[PDB]
Amino acid sequence: VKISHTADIQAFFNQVAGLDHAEGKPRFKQIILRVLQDTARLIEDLEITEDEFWHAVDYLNRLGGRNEAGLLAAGLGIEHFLDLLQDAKDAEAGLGGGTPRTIEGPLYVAGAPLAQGEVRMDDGTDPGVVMFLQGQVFDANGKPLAGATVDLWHANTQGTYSYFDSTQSEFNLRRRIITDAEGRYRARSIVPSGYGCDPQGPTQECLDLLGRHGQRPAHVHFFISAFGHRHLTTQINFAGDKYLWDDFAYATRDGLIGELRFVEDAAAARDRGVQGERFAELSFDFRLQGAQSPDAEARSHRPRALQEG
Amino acid sequence: VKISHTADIQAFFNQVAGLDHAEGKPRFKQIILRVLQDTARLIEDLEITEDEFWHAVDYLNRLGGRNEAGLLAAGLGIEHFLDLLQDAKDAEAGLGGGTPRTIEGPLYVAGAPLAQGEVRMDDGTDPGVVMFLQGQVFDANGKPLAGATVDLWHANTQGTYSYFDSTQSEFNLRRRIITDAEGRYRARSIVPSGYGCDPQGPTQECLDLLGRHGQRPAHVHFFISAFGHRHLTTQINFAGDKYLWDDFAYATRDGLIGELRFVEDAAAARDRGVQGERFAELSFDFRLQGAQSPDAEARSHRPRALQEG
Ligand SMILES: [Fe+3]
Ligand SMILES: [Fe+3]
Repeated sequence: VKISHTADIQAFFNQVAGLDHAEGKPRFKQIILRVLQDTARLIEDLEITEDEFWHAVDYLNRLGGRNEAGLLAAGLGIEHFLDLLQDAKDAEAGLGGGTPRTIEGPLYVAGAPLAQGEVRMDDGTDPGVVMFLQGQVFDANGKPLAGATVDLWHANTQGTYSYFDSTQSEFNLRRRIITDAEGRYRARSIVPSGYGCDPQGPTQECLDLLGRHGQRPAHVHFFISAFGHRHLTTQINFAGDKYLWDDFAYATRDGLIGELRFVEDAAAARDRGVQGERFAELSFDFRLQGAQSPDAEARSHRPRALQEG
Repeated sequence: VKISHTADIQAFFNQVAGLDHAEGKPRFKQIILRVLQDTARLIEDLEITEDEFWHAVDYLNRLGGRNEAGLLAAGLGIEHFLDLLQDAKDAEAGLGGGTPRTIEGPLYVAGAPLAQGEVRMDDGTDPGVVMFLQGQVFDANGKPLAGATVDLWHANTQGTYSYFDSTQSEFNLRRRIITDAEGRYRARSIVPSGYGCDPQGPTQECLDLLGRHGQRPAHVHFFISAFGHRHLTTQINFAGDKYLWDDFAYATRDGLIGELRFVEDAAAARDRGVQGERFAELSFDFRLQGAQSPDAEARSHRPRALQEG
């Protein structure tokens, strides 16, 4: 039984959307008219039962109250899909950039501590592997851009991010590094762990029904931007991780894999500001695009922890 | 730019849905494959911006955390739409019932105090108008059904429901009345007020953008069921309410309007177990349908406050 195609019902969705008056935005009205016609068709095409419909509405309350809506768009590949479409859109406008882009994720936090060229990122709490992170920011041509900001955040060895994990100290593993004259950034930190969604959370309960896992490879998030250049959201995925190419949020891309190198020496005392038995080294450069508007460097208006806007 | 129609993207949604393995439910897989193809098309057909997309994901967190998902399906006419489809479905199976059905609403609470034939519903707290509620439960033929349960709940004079409003006492304005030999129920209570959504809540902020109001007429909710009869969810809407036929959840239907009668007498001392100056009287009967399965009386599995199932 299909009633959604009758004028009787199109007239009803019409008034729900608000086309019954002159207040509100003629934009949502068009979007809600659409969201309603489509929602109705699924229900009629897949014959969703009342029980299915109401468990969805309720799941939706729980997804909301654990605050995992961004985590689910990510797990359903919706976030990756947007970058694909952003890419196809750039192909048309002929904006063949430098470093590829990849999903942002739901765990960013504004205003992290700021530093010139060098910074240590960890609070010296963990039994991790020190990781030395370094590279340059490049221009459209292949040149050093002094003064670009590389905004980075990553999980700790337990695989969690500060701020959401209260056990962690303020902005742990979170910093804004300013590139120096040679356009480089240096970061002393720790190898982050891959992580999974909360096993008893809304996102995973959905993935379970999909028969899917909710794991991600060890990675490091970046927000890179420079006066007169196009803002870039990307990640460095660590080489060798079991999930490198099986990420539940499908963010891993070619050219986005970091090659990690291990240096072993019980006594790394002299030679590099280290001390012993082992540490990681990783170098990765970002190449930006010429901006063609202030819009270019500006981050989405996506809401984020602490941007208080 | 449309990429959603390419095999490259259909293959991607395919693996997201979980068709990449043998675990999970082949049902969600089909539903999520669909929810993803459609979501993608809106984005491509209405050219939703990244900012729009991410404010929606965030709105979705707030809708979840105030727990108004049911209140929004109601405001967008989604709940009414289901009863319409349930109706069209009954027309085919030739189930031309008694009293029409109408949306349940998001504020039911299980296990309310139980009573034989008569009960008082209020805790004697308000400066309301006493309301006398009475009627019978009828069979498919027009006869009294002794022993049917009429499960009712309604707002108080401030226009709120107990349980969600902590200021109210336990199960205030909430009861399960058992019909007597003559198949009737009697209820001494108070005239409820119409109510609006929370003005600074997720639902209303949406309706605002639709230019719409979030008000409902004064009403009384009913769950009516009897051994061997089809369970009915309905409302009685009070006559004369400004919003009788302008309900933001579109529940008002013909044959669902209660005709309220006012009796005035400073001294209603003797004659009816009253006392003075004014009270309301309302009589309404429910006519049920022959059940043709236990499914018939069983309430949806819709999750509800306290059913602890
Ligand atoms: Fe992450
Ligand atoms: Fe109500």
